[PDB]
Amino acid sequence: ASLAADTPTACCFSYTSRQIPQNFIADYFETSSQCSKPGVIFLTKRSRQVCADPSEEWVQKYVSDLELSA
Amino acid sequence: LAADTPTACCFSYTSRQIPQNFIADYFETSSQCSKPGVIFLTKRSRQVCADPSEEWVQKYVSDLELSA
Amino acid sequence: AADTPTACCFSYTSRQIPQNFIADYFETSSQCSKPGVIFLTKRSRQVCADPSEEWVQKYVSDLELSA
Amino acid sequence: ASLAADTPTACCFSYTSRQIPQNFIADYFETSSQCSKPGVIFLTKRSRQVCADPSEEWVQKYVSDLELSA
Amino acid sequence: SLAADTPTACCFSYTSRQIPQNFIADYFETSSQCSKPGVIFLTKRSRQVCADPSEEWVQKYVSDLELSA
Repeated sequence: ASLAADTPTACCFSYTSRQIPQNFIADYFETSSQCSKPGVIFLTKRSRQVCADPSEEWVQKYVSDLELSA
Repeated sequence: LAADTPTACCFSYTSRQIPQNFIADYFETSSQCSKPGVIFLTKRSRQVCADPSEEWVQKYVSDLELSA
Repeated sequence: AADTPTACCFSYTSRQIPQNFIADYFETSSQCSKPGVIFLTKRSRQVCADPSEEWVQKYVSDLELSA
Repeated sequence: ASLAADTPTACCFSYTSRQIPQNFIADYFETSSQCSKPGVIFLTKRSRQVCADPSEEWVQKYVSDLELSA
Repeated sequence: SLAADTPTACCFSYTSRQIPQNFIADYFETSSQCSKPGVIFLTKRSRQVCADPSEEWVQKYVSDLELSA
């Protein structure tokens, strides 16, 4: 019936300023296209969720590395 | 052998072309769905809905099928 | 295959499969409530298709006459 | 000595509901008299086996056409 | 999920002395919206201390917490 679902969605409004040490990263998630701003959510090994700017190269590198090492 | 099982449906497509080297597999969505759809499965097991009428989508599906 | 379950189709694909994806075909049992042809893709997908459609009949013929 | 052999025999319990395209047929076989139902097994060019009812007209014709074209 | 439009912890000065590592229970990176960068260390008695992210012992502590989780 409706166009969108009634479950809350994770969106990024502010990103981390500095590059996270890559050996801390456990996984990644892409934020919904519904969000006003584009965003990658990094999941650390200590299970923290950190918002990252997908326009930054280290963010793109990390995502690529996670995909190509799965 | 699953039965009375939920069906994957796409209600929106990605507007961006996914990096092809991320793709691990693909699935056509059921004709019972309102919209046509191809679900790409990344190697990190992410799932992205894509428009089957798009050329790059058709190309990715072709490459996956013909390289099996 | 003694008392094994039989594959039946309850919904067909709405889009014609590109023929160069087709690896094999399988007819469904006449015991099924609906007619059906199961196409096997080269990536080993099993897809239900409507036997009343010409392209389905054509694909099966081509698989047959090339065997 | 036994009355029957201890090798399994092909029996038709359910037939096909629709007539096979004749140009798919490669061969035919009559099912054993030991079977509960009479049956003709059509060997398809892609090595498929299809149970057909020998009472139906198209089945009888196919068999005849096969034998008379050998 | 969790509450929103909530205040954010920010550091405006760092501890001049290294914290004994066996006191450390957890660490927290301060928001990029804060005027200064910072790592908040949480002791086992829930004391909160701001530390300079550029200092070596701070980075070691953060690493040991992440890599052992």
